[PDB]
Amino acid sequence: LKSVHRWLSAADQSEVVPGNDNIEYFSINEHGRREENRLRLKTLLQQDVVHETKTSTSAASELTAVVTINDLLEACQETKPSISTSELVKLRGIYDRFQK
Amino acid sequence: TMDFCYFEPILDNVVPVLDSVTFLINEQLYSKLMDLPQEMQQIQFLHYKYNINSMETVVHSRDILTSGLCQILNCSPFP
Repeated sequence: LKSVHRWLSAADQSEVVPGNDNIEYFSINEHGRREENRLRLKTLLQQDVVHETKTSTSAASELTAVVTINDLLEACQETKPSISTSELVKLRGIYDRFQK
Repeated sequence: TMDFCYFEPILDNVVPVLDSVTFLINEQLYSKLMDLPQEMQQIQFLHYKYNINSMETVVHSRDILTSGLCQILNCSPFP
């Protein structure tokens, strides 16, 4: 998870191929609510076929899953059992001699 | 060329007026219009350039304006 978050911290933005959010003319708003965004999106989708299922953003390698000490010591302290273990040393005590 | 067509006159004369039209233009004339300070200057220069007359001009989506240079994209509400 730490390696993934470091890798995600490298992949943390659209480093290449930003959105082509060019703005055309401010159309003469005699009517309507200047909702140009939907028409622009429909036009660009029709003209470019952005979903042609071939292009990719590829802002990072999708590889090079580096691993390192750097975060391993976040082991900190384990919430282990056997902090008190009298039951389990009595478990050994059953086999103190070879019996059973 | 071809030699005959299907035709009809539009009886009862009624024809719809479009709610909007979109035009796409080469950078030079586009910028030459966009830098104009007023709407009627743009309108009148477009009228001069393309011989478009208000009320009377028939248009369709994907109609050409000039090859290499400009075209009519879409129309509303009807195409």
